[PDB]
Amino acid sequence: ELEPWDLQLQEKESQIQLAESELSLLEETQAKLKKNVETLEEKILAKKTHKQELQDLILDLKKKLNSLKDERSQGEKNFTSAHLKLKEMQKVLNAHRQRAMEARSSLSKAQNKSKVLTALSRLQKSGRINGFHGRLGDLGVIDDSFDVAISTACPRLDDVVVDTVECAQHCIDYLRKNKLGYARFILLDRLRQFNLQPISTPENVPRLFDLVKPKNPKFSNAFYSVLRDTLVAQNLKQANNVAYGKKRFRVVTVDGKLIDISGTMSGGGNHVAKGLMKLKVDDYTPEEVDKIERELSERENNFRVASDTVHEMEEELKKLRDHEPDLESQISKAEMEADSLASELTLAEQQVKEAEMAYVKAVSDKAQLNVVMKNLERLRGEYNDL
Amino acid sequence: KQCQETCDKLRARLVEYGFDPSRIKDLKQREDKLKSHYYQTCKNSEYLKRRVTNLEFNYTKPYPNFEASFVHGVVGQLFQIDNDNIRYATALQTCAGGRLFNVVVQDSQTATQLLERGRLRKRVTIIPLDKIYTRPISSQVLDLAKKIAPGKVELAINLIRFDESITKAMEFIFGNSLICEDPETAKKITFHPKIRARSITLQGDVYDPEGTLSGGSRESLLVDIQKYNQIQKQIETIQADLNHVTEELQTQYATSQKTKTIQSDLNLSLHKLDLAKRNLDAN
Repeated sequence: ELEPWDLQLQEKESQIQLAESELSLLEETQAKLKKNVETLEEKILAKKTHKQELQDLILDLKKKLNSLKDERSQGEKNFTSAHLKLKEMQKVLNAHRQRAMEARSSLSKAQNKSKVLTALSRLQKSGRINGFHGRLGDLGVIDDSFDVAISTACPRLDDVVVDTVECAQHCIDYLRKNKLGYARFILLDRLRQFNLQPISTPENVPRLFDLVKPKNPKFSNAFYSVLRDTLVAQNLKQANNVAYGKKRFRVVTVDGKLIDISGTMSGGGNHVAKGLMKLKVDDYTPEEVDKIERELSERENNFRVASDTVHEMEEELKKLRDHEPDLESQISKAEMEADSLASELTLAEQQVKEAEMAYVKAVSDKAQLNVVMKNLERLRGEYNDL
Repeated sequence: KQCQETCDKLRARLVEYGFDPSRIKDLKQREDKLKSHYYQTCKNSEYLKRRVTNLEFNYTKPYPNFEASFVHGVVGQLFQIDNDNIRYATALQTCAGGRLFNVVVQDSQTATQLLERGRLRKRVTIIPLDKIYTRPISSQVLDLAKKIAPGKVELAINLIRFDESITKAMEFIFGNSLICEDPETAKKITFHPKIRARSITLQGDVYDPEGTLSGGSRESLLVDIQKYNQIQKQIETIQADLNHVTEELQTQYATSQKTKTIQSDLNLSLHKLDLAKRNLDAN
């Protein structure tokens, strides 16, 4: 004794709050357990929504893959069929390449002759040379019966026969200075002196030389320089006679095949030479050839394209190749997650049942609530009547 | 626990079966770049293939028991020139002439077969390795040619390279020409009492000891041929480089078809490494 009065009220005022709060806490613990049952219903809602989101992915992917498959097996059958058409196109292109070179080669061979001789003439007509005789093939006449055999045995009939080893060379220079053509020269001086006398021919098959009438016997040696024991067989009595008699020979089959002394065996396809001896030619035209060298360019390019478009077919199928396992992994990860989700869901739908039973229990029991409730008013009065 | 063990037991069962994902992957990395080198090389060569046409011999097999290893090829693709020696192309090309496109066969019979029962699209000359003969220019004559014109004469066969298996065909084509720096040299060698040999002017002219002299206005064929031959080998390489890989990869599928079971089971097994690791989140 003796306590004041202002101090005397706070003595019990405090006592209220030490329960007024103990009430407030019992209300919080109540409002927490209701939250769980309310956050858990939130999660379980989001998971139900996620799980529906995956089942949308999977359907999208399973559609994409199962479609890409149908496109793969279709893109293959097209690559297979197209690559075939390419090889055909390639074969045919090669064919035309061959013919193009032939047609060009031969029109060039012609144009050489028609260019050297035109210019070699003009040369000797100005007098700038003497001793130019011209193409040996126009320096002897033969029986039309052998026109082919001679032409394909002795392509040297296109040589130029001259005297001076230097007048050959006087011509060569003229040809360079103006770019006129190239030529070969049979030099009469340095030319070996041959026995143009009759030989004994095996199987009585004649020698090409004899069938030849030179315009002047001043050329009769030359004609033996090109042809010499060059026999004229027919339909392959040659491989028996030529390849080995006592003496080896050089025979032309009448239609045009050739076995040379060397062992050479030359057989054609569908061309034989004609007209190298005096006895509408198969000539091309610098437009006919121009027309073939024109279309080859097309066929060459239509190849360059068709090859590119096939290449790109291959690259595209490579992409599809590099997807069928990528889609199929994503489709696997979703199903693999979706199963993991539906596992987290059933574990949550048992946590709601448990937090809900914790809540109900704490609402169906008001023991401590009634207790703290009385003492709060009992002091509100004790304070009020003290 | 049983999680990292069930997986490992199936995982190490894949290595014993010979399947590995990191390999099969690494192969397609190559193959994809080898198919696109093959295509690239070829594409870049087609220009050249147009000018080198006569290098190709087309024949249909005459008989089912006809040896195809009796046809050696076209001359043009049967000898090569060292780079040093390129400057002699034009020579060598002239020296050979048309014989560049001759076909070399094992024996005279094979020639006759090709000619008749072979369906030849266009005319071909055929050098039969067992019938050809040429008197080759001797030691002594080449030795004399070298003294008459030092460092300016060479036997054309000495400027090329070829496998001994076809020696006789090269001997036939080249073994009897002297290549010479200049007309002056040619003249001198060819027309000389003890050395009567064919001579080819470096610039493409020919002095033949038989009253023959070529000449007149004209890098050409024999060069593109050499270039084409190179490229065509480079390609054979790749096609074989690739083929090796492909079979190495195509075989690496049989082990990945044992994946049809063990990987078809490890996939749902590598699953539960998390299925259980999830639950081990404590409560």
